[PDB]
Amino acid sequence: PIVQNLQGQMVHQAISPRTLNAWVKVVEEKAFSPEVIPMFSALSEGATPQDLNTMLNTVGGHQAAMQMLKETINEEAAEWDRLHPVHAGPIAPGQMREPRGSDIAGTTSTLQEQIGWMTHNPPIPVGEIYKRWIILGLNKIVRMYSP
Amino acid sequence: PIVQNLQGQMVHQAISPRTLNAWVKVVEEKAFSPEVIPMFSALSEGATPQDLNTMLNTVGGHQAAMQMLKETINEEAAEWDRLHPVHAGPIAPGQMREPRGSDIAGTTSTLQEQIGWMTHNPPIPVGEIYKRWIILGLNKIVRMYSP
Amino acid sequence: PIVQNLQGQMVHQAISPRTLNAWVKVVEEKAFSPEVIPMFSALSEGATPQDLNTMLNTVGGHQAAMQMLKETINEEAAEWDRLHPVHAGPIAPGQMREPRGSDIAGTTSTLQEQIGWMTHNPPIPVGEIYKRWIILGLNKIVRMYSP
Amino acid sequence: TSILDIRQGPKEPFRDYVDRFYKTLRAEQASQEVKNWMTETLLVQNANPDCKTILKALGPGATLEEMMTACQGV
Amino acid sequence: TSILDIRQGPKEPFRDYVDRFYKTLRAEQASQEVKNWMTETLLVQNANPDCKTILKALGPGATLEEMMTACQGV
Amino acid sequence: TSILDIRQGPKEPFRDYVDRFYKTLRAEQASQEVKNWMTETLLVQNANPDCKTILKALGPGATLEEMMTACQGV
Repeated sequence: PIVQNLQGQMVHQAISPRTLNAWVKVVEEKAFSPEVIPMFSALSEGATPQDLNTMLNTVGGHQAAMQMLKETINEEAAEWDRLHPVHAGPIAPGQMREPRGSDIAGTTSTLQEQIGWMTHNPPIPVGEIYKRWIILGLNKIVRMYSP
Repeated sequence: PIVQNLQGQMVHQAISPRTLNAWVKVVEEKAFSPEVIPMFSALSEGATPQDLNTMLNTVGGHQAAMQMLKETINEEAAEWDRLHPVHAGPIAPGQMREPRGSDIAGTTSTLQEQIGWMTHNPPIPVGEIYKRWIILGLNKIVRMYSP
Repeated sequence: PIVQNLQGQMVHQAISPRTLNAWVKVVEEKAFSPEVIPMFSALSEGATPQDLNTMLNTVGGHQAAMQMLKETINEEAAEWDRLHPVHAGPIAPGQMREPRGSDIAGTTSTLQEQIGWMTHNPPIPVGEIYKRWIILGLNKIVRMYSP
Repeated sequence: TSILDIRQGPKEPFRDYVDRFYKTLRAEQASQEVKNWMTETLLVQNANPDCKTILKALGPGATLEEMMTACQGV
Repeated sequence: TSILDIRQGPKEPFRDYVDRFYKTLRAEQASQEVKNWMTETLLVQNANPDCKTILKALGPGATLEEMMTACQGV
Repeated sequence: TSILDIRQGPKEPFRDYVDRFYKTLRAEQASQEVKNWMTETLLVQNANPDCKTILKALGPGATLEEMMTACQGV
């Protein structure tokens, strides 16, 4: 995640193993139950896309759901690209590039790039955009997996 | 691992016992399952070759796989030496030596040497080179150990 | 152990209880298994002789092995004294004394003395000399305790 | 076990089968385009006659929630 | 137990035997060259007749994934 | 399971039923006004005859502690 250091700057720090394991354990115990979404939200505080793929990729089991989510993440990403067209002409030397759906999904962007966008002024909340897609896709799952 | 200190420099700090034990426990529980690879990747963040041999050497069980991996690590190392020949003439007093496959595998290099290469400017990512060999060798294992 | 402080000096800090307990638990669970040796090696990082006797003295059980090790430690120590004779004439006021087998085993030396030798310039690696004796004696045990 | 060996039982819910499929698909490392081909093809092909019949009625263009709710009573 | 005492059962999968071999090989401390000699030699020699037969057909130059997939049905 | 499928047993305490209701209501995502409509309507409707009778006597305007204490002996 990207956290504030004592000095008063935003720097990246790694997520903790008993945080990781707590994510694992939630999924083990409460599967598709709604409490998973606030839980997720708390444990995703200050998290990167990269950390969010890590969390999704580290799941075991419920592979039908994991595939449905993936496909929701790509749909929501396809929709990001649709709604926000690429911008006019070449990229400025003085500036950094606008993200695509795949940069938001973490796929085409690097960590330093993910830190550029979030730490820069104005900052862009690529975590929160992926977060809604995750929560939206979580609703899809919850609604389906209701019996 | 080699971590950034508060002062703003990169210094070595030892890996934690409940990190060690978490590595052990993953292997105990999920054996050759694919979730082992992102898991590995997270727990190998900022890690040295030396720490990576420590993690491999501390395995118990699955010795056929452990041998297959070793032999993959040496093959990938042999390939490093092949692709990157040694450089022209004697080593400069002002400079430090280029690594071989065995320095990447941690074998012929010392810790201070591993810290020289990574902390120096430009830095060389000998962790990430070993990491790909580990991940590649992990694919070999996963593919074989599929039933 | 003797660790580097934030200020940039080497100072002694005590070993942690859940480190101690992790040493205990390893021995409980894996007895004479080979994984004990890398495990030992990691948990002995930056350790003193004094801390190494603490670890050996805190064992319960496997007393035949513990005696075989002791006797190996004394043999290896007797051998240190043999190979390295005492030096010519009286000890200089400006200098500190050379170690014997029993100083390496921690027995005849004090902590401040163990810190003098290791922190001083050149430093002498009395941990690493005891460490080989421990590892050598660990091989003896492992080879015997194979069935 | 190979991906071709993944098949739906005569009494096995589709759901339990689809889980098995994306687990084994999870251990395939092929290009995405090939894995898309496997998805639309092999899944239905090794599906049981009763559900297979059902899935033929969904036509093409169908998505996983609709397939999964379509073969629920079977 | 000594490395010479490691042998494959008449019904034991090779796989379970190869695991036993590199565990015991893991408690041998000999030079690498000697341990290479042990690998190519002793492993096949104490392998069971049915797999032994199989391994003779792989010829020399063979690697562990190919040996391990070669004696799988045995 | 759908919200319409939530019903009170003939021997089931209302209390255990009301818990089931706001759990399933907790998995409905509808506008608040619709969820208010569901509250006053469906809860009583799928309540058992003995308690249903009781709840009819509370009249309208009733709140959950009073409903919950009203059907306690039933």
